[PDB]
Amino acid sequence: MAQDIISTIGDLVKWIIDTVNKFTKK
Repeated sequence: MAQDIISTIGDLVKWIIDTVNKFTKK
């Protein structure tokens, strides 16, 4: 799961931005 594990961390990095971006969606 080298790829997946490495993909998971970055996924979270992007997901974090997606969260902040959607945080001030209102």
